[PDB]
Amino acid sequence: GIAQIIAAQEEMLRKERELEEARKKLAQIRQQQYKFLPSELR
Amino acid sequence: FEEQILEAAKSIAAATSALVKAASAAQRELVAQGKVGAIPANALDDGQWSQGLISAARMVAAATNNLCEAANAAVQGHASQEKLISSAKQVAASTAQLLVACKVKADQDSEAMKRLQAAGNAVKRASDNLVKAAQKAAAFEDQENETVVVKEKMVGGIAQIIAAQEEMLRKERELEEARKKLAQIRQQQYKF
Amino acid sequence: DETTALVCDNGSGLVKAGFAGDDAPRAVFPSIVGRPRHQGVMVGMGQKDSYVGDEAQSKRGILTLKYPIEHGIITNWDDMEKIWHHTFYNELRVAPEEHPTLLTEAPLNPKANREKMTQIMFETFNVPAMYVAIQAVLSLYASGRTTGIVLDSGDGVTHNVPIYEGYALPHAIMRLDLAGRDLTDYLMKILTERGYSFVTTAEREIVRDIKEKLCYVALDFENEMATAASSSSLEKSYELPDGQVITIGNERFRCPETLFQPSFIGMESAGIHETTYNSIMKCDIDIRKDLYANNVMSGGTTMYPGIADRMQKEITALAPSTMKIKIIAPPERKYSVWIGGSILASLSTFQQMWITKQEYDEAGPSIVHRKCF
Amino acid sequence: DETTALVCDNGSGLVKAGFAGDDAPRAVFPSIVGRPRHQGVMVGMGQKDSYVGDEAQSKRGILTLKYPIEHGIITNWDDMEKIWHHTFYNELRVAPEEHPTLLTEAPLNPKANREKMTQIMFETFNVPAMYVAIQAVLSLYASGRTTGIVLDSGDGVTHNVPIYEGYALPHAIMRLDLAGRDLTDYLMKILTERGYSFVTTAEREIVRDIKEKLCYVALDFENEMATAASSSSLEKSYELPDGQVITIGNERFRCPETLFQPSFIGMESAGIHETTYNSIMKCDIDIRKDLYANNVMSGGTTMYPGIADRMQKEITALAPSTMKIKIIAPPERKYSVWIGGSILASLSTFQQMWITKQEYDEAGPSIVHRKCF
Ligand SMILES: Nc1ncnc2c1ncn2[C@@H]1O[C@H](COP(=O)(O)OP(=O)(O)O)[C@@H](O)[C@H]1O
Ligand SMILES: Nc1ncnc2c1ncn2[C@@H]1O[C@H](COP(=O)(O)OP(=O)(O)O)[C@@H](O)[C@H]1O
Ligand SMILES: [Mg+2]
Ligand SMILES: [Mg+2]
Repeated sequence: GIAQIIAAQEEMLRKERELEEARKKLAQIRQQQYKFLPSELR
Repeated sequence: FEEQILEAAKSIAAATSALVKAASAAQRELVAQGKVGAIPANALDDGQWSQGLISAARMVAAATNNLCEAANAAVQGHASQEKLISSAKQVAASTAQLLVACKVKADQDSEAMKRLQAAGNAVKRASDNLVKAAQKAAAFEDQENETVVVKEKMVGGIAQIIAAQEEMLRKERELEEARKKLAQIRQQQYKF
Repeated sequence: DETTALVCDNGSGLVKAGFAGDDAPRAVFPSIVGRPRHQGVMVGMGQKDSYVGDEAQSKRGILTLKYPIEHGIITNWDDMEKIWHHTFYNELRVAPEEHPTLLTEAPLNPKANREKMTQIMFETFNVPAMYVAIQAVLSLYASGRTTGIVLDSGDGVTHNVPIYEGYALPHAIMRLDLAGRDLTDYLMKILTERGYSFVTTAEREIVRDIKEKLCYVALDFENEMATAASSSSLEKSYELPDGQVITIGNERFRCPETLFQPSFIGMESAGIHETTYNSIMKCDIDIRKDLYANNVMSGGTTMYPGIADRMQKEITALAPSTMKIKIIAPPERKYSVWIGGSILASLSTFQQMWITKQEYDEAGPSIVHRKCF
Repeated sequence: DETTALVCDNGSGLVKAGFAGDDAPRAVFPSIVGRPRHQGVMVGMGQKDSYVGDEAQSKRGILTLKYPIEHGIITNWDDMEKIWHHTFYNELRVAPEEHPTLLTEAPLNPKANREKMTQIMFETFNVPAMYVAIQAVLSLYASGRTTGIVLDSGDGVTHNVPIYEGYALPHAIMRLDLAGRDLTDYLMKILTERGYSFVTTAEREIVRDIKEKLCYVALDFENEMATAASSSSLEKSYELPDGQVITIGNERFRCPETLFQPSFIGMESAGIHETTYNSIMKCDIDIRKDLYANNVMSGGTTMYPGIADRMQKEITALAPSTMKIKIIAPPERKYSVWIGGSILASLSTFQQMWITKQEYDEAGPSIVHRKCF
């Protein structure tokens, strides 16, 4: 009854968490993109 | 660590027992006032509203029981913090459903109504206390393996950018899929 | 203490969501679903399948935009469910299964629309409770009044509902499909007259912005036409997103005039002033004075500069000279419905009017026809 | 770990080959096949039948040089296969049957060209997998962008491809056959004006070197012509391989000007600036701003000194004044296509887009029209 519901919430929360990790990772890598791009690429 | 959640677990148990007693009193008020007919039949065994409010209360208890179990796993290393807060979310949904049902199905001035609202608020606050205690007890509360990585090669860095953005998009698409899966499992659970 | 309720006004063209007790919606975004209509060639981007809300409004160049709600009737239920998902989890960022939800609906809507709304809210989002209210009643609540005739003109529906001392008169409720989106389409049609060609849905959004930023209701239509012909003062310029500048003249007041002369778009119905007067005339003679004195206007389509003065003049020309006519047009009327919902969601007396999940499970969706007007 | 992929930009004039993940091509050599046109008289010498690449560039005195690729279309398949063999076994010195090969192609090319390329890669070299990418998309990859209009001007084909958020607009793709080789021919024609007669293919290579060493794009063509006709400051000298010193004046900037005035060579098409502006105007109105701000140039023909400033001035004269226009011209743009190809082939996601030789054997060469843009 509720076991499947809580399991679906489990997967939803795992994936929300790793999505937020992906956000932080992409942001921090984008922060340093100036170093390996030329001036015209800035 | 484990003792703090166990005290909060006992607080959970006390609050939910008071909630069950309040629900029983509300059911007694409903039949005496003729708000809803009492069929003392265990439709679909426990179900959700067999014999009325108390059935919901039972499931609410059941819900928080799972919550308590998660707490132990949280203090033994078999459950994540998101698991415990998802169980707390289910508990909150159940108690909100029960409280709104009794609020619309009973007199506003009823003493049982005030007891029900107080018990629901106590259950919610104690659940949040258990949630925060278990999250603080778990060492994985603030743990991230991501770090600053960069490549000197212009080909290498742009590859990092594109790979990160691809993980971005694929995770977002899978989040859309997972939301659809959760909606489907909710519809299958109950479809009237 | 008590869990706050969610107020979600899903209009034909805008979704306004927030929490009970607040004085303004927390999330206001277009109710559009965009799907890519080109070929994705760079693997790094172009993997998402659909964009909802402001994202679709920012990526309109490469998207086909569709409104799931047309004339106040939900036509694409998958898209509407997607929009509700976006509203709950992205904009409001709350779990719907802990807050009772107050939804809105235009009067005289199809019954299956309301039943499907209830079924989705209870079986897909698992809300503890719901209530579907009439937008005009919410507007009256927001006005702080118990008597008046509400003229709510949204993106897709324009309806007049008279209420006297908290009692609605269903036989006098008037509904007219002529609304903001029809005005946008007519503005596109008449902008073709100056050589400006807007065809795609993104161009429709651009024309909607032009309408919102440059159109007004003329006090006297013929005099305004004569003035526009004689002088170029009415002409005004607007900058397109691509840098081109377009100048529009009489169109600025020709588009909103369709509100009062629907025949401009081939509709046989009378203008909003005549519909309001007919709605008042359908009411009992003893209550017509208060309705005349309590004209309440809400909705985005009633935000045109000078619309209140034109409505007052038309109704004065229609009504007997002895009656005192007052158009109540608060500056925040574009959110009035939502505001009223917030008020209705904060009343202690309203807490017994919720349609709980117990009633839905024991009675099915049809319960929504026994607890909501 | 995983076997690296081969990136082989088979341009009309040059072949740029290397391994995915590197930041520069390992082998850059002219795509020419030379055959002796005289009689061998030394028994120990003059026996090889054909020279390929840089070797043919060292023996041009006794060779007829032919380009197997003309206007981005492979015309001599035996010569092209010879060049590919020289690339794999001599320059790169690797076995092609272990590395998936990424090949490039100009947009709007004949289907038979791409099908024959696939058939040669799978039947002659037995590559594990292959992929034909569009050069403009790779050029955009190299610049670390997802939005922009790529102007790729190679040796034999110029083309504008607009992309917005990773979505290409195939209806707005423009292709112009005017390119570096036509500029070389026009430079030969106008060098005959000063008495310098270049006729043979080797003399064509000499003129190409002159073009690469002395030609530039004038900011204002008429003022530059007046200055050249008045002063001698624009006259530069160049030493021929036989020791003769030639002096060229306005021909330094009158040659690249053909890119902006194709009528100089009798072509009716418009210049590269007008083609870029037309490609932008063929796009949706909402994305024209981002395209205006992201003009990306690539290819050898865009290495002319001062071409970016001239392009910026022309497009500014064409576009509305409000719009901001930025020409992105990285200093390594002569290898932008290959760098983008390496970036794409190094992606984990791209690893699923490989046309495997399994799919080739069941679907035939036509599979390349279902898996590549
Ligand atoms: N300032 C304005 N002037 C004229 N029209 C406006 C203005 N603001 C909004 N509108 C129109 O009102 C519509 C939005 O009305 P709204 O109150 O959001 O209705 P709904 O209840 O359908 O969301 C839009 O389609 C727009 O065309
Ligand atoms: N510095 C330069 N100035 C002017 N033209 C150049 C320069 N370098 C190369 N070119 C021209 O560009 C062409 C090479 O372009 P390339 O990027 O190799 O195109 P392809 O895609 O055919 O390989 C040559 O034919 C040459 O004439
Ligand atoms: Mg509205
Ligand atoms: Mg090229």
